[PDB]
This record gives sequence, structure tokens and C-alpha cells, in this order.
Amino acid sequence: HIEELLRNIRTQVLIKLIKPYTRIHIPFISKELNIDVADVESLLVQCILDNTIHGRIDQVNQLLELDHQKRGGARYTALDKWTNQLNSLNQAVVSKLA
Amino acid sequence: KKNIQRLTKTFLTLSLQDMASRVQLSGPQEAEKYVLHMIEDGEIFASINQKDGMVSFHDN
Amino acid sequence: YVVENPSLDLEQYAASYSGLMRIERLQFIADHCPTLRVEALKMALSFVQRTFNVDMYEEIHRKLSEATALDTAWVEATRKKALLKLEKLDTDLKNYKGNSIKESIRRGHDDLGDHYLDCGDLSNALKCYSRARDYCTSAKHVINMCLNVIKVSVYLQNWSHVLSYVSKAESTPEIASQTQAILTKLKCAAGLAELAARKYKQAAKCLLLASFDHCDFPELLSPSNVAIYGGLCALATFDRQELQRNVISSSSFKLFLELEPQVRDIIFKFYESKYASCLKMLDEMKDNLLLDMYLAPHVRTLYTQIRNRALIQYFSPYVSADMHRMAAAFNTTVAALEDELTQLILEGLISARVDSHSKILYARDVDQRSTTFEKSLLMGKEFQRRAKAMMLRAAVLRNQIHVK
Repeated sequence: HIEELLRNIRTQVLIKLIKPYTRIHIPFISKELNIDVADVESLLVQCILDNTIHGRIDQVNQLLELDHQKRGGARYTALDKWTNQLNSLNQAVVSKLA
Repeated sequence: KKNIQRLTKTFLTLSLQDMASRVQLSGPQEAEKYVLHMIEDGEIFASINQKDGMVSFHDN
Repeated sequence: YVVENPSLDLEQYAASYSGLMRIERLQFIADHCPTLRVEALKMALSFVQRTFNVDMYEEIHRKLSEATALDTAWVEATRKKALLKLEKLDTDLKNYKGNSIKESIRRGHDDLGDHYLDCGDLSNALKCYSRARDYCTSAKHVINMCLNVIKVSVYLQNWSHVLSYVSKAESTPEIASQTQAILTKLKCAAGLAELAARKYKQAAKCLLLASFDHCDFPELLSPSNVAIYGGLCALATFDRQELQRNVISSSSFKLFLELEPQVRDIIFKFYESKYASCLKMLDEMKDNLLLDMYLAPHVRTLYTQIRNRALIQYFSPYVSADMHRMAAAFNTTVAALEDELTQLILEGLISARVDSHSKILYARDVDQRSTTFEKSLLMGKEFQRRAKAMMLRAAVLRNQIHVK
């Protein structure tokens, strides 16, 4: 069961470390977690695929971009819904008889 | 023109030689002139780089 | 379906079953394995010599003769003495129904149906069992009759009727210690019917509830192929948030996965983002899988959906992926990967853009405000056009214009 350990603690450290960052370097995480680049990338991929870390990995520049964006534009989606409904009502009125 | 426009929904930078293989225009020069004509009419948003012979799609 | 030249053991595979079902599967092998014809047909003949086969026995016999005689004395034995046996059974069905004893009539119909199944006349046995239906007056009697009807209808290849009978058998005697053989039997039959009905998700959902200790039924399917079906269906139609709860952490399925290490390895490697090895072992398992009935038709689609799911899952955590590593991990060239990605993007599964100058797949972020404004403007223009159209219509429908 020691393999389950040395991974939960690393995950907790990674979550606690990348909280205030928006663009972090993967080698920095590798230095902090005392593991090589490949294991850090695998851990990040596994964490992201489990809907635990809100971020993405840029493989070209070896970067991790967090999600301190996407403000509350819920208004917009509401408008979209309205538009759809309006379109439907249109088909009801024009094609009633003539 | 429809095929060229559909190409812009998947590709961000396409070589002219590769481009004149899916739309079947048989020649990079003909593809270049078609893309230039399409740009002049505002149907597409693209730029031609003659150094590498590549078309880059902006879509902004 | 032909020219596959695979390798597969036939002794232990056929030894896991009993009755005419074995012969059926053997026939399927003879249809799909041109290299194993002689030995498979010889073993099928050896098995069928014990049974009461009449028409399909000569079928397989002349098929193997043409591929490369018959003990004609026991063929006469079959026809005349077995028709004497049929006369005896008919006679004692009349004898038993003369006293009108419900259990006696049920037993007579059951024996007649079993003999018809052994002789290949199960089509009439279905009508005999639907007749015996009227003589069932107990909960266990009904359960047994629906199990037998499902069994004989599996041989008929009518999956809708089998599913309807499974549903009515689960719903009639208020469903539910007692032996779980009946529950496992009905669940496995429903899963097979749904798999044959091009509904993989429901088959996987209703097949995962089996138990290894209660899986003792060498007449429909072995636990090995049950585990294979469950694993493949879960890997192809279950998302990541549902594969972990029911296929990974579910303790009931550990026994099945331990029985077949390879499918467990495939599932675990897919769950751990190891796609090269998973795809390689899938490719090497395809040859064996092509010889399974209730599977050979729907194999290509399953593999395609597994590969597409792997492609989406690989790119899910990335924002800019180099396609050289992507092609290396998927055991394919860059051009084939580019074509597959283009097809996926056109279909509408991955929102990404391909850059061929540096061979990089970039993620695409949609500007919500811009698309909202564009959609609203388009809807407004469409509504104005429709309004003017209808108003012209009202102008022309009021003056009585009808093209006489």
C-alpha cells in the first residue's frame, strides 16, 4: 500500500502549490515535488482528467495554465436560451394559417 | 469555394501544395489565385505567406 | 468475415458448454476459420453423434465431406427407433392429460420440448411451450417456463421477444437466501439480447451485476466471454466518471477480471493513459475476438468507438499537443493521425485546430459574446424575412389568387 502513499501527499502538495499561479513552469513543479518531468506530466494529466485541477497543459512550452479566467457571463447563456425560444415561437405564428 | 471554406473549420495553417490535394485544384498557383479571389470578396479571412507557401486562417 | 487465419484452443473452449449450443458455436467457427476446418468439423461430428440431430447432422457431414462415410446404420436407428420413441412420448402425453394432472402435463411438455431441441425441431417446441404456458399455476412454475422459453428463443434469433419475456419474468412475480442462478440467468440473457440489439450501454449496465460464484450455467455463455463482453462494452460506451465506479471499484467484477487477465490489463492501461500498449493488445486480441459469435458482426464499430474515445481523452487535458508524440503513442503515422483528427473535428467531437507548419494541434476557445451576438442577429434577420413573406401571403390570399 506504500504506492498509494507518496502519491496522495504529492497530489495535496501540488494542489496547495498551484493555487495562486496562473501560468506555472512544469520544471518548477518537478523541483518542488522531487520528481522528474515525465512523472510530473503524468500526475498533472491524471489530476486534470479526474476533474480535480482546473487547468490545462501546454506541451510545446512545457507550461501549466490555470483557470483564473471565464468570468460570470451567465447572462449571455440566458440570452441564448431566449433567442432559441423566440425562434420556436416564430414558427408557431407565421405558419398558423397564412 | 465551399470546400475551401470548410477547410477553415479544421486547419489553422495549411501548405498550398497540401491544400491543392483535397479541393482538387491541381496546382499551388491556382489555389493561391482562388484564395486571393475569395479574400478580395470578403468570403474568407486568410493570409498568404509566400516564403513557405502557406495559407493562415485568422477567423477574427 | 473470411480469411482471418487466427489461433485459438478448441478443446477447453468447447468443454465449457453442453448440448446443441456447442455444435452451433462450432459451426460458426467453421464459417470463419479456414485453417481449423478439419479438426473443428471432426470435433463437431464427435459431439453431434451423441445428440439426436437429423437435418443439420447431414448438413455438417456433407459440408466436411466437401471440404476434404456416415454410419448409416445409426441414421436408420435415429429415424425409425426415434420415431417409435416419438410415438411413445405422444402416447404418454395423451395418457398424462387424460387424468389432467397439471404437473404431469408440464413434465410431458418439458420432455417433448427437450427432445425437440435435441432433434433440431425447437420451432415446434416453442409452440409446445406456449401451450404448456396455460398449465403453469405457481410462481416457480412460471419462472421456470419463462427461463425455458427464453432459452429456446435464443436459438431462434428473436431478441425482441426474448427481451419482452425477460421483462415480464422480472416484473410479474414482484421480482424479489434463495439461489441467484435465476437472477444471473435472466440478467445474462437480457445482456446478450441487448448486445444483439445494437444497444451496448444497457447490455453493459445489466451485465455487470453478475456473480462469479453464482455463474454456473454451461448452456448459454461461459464467464470468460461474459467478462470480455462487459469489459469491451464498458470501455466503449461508459465515460470516465462511470467506468471507475462500476468497472474499477466494483468488487463483484474482480473475479471475472482475474479470470481473464488481458481484458483487465486493457481496461487498467486505458484508465491510466497508456494507449500504445492498450491498442497493441487490442489489435492482437482482434484475431481471437473475430471467432466469437454474438460478437463477430459488431467488432469494427466497437473498436472504432474505443479508438475515438481514446483520441478524445488524450487531448482533453492538453491545450497545445505536438502531433509527433501523438502519432508515436497511437502507433500510426502523422498523416493518418491528421486525417482522423480532421474527421473528428468535422463530426463535432473535438474543438481544435491543426497547424501543419509545426505539426501542432491547438485548442480552440469559443468567444461566447461574439457567437451570442451573431446568433441573435441571424435570428432577427430570419424573423424579418419570415414576417415579410407571411404578410405578402396574407396580401395574396385575400384577393382570391389561386392560379385557375
